[PDB]
Amino acid sequence: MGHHHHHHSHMNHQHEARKVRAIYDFEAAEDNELTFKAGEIITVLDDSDPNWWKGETHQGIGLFPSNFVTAD
Repeated sequence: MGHHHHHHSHMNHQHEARKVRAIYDFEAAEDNELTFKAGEIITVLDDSDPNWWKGETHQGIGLFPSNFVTAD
């Protein structure tokens, strides 16, 4: 037995999507990476670790581990 399972428990918390502003520019090198320039407002939907953040831009949705950004 054993194939694939993905089931989250009902984690009733204040799931707040937070925003971060870019100070430096970088286009997505990988498909998992995020494409955006300097000054942009990236909505980070899930930051589990300060090493890998998942955010949203109108250029694409992905990760920006370089952390060349600020929080506002």
